[PDB]
Amino acid sequence: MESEFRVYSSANNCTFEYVSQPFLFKNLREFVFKNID
Amino acid sequence: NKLDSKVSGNYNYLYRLFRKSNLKPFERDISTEIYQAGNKPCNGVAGF
Ligand SMILES: *[C@@H]1O[C@H](CO)[C@@H](O)[C@H](O)[C@H]1NC(C)=O
Ligand SMILES: *[C@@H]1O[C@H](CO)[C@@H](O)[C@H](O)[C@H]1NC(C)=O
Repeated sequence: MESEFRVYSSANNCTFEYVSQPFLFKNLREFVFKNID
Repeated sequence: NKLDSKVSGNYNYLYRLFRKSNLKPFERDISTEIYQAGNKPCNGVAGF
């Protein structure tokens, strides 16, 4: 595979990097995003 | 005062004097864009 490829070109002042276990016939996957405080 | 003061002065430390809107709690902005207070577009340079 071409890996990250054209998702991003450059990174400036990167302050975060959480790497853990991956998040993801048909399979329903539901997500709720909240940005509070 | 014994670590963060220089006779020349310390520029390694900066603060945001002007912003368009008050920040929401626990929010950090690292943008270096020009605060366009004037209707006329600063366009990346200082001016009136
Ligand atoms: C977040 O970005 C929006 C972009 O329109 C801006 O209007 C808003 O003021 C920013 N957040 C705050 C509350 O500073
Ligand atoms: C963040 O990155 C920009 C890239 O243009 C740089 O100018 C700026 O000095 C960096 N530092 C911060 C935390 O603003």
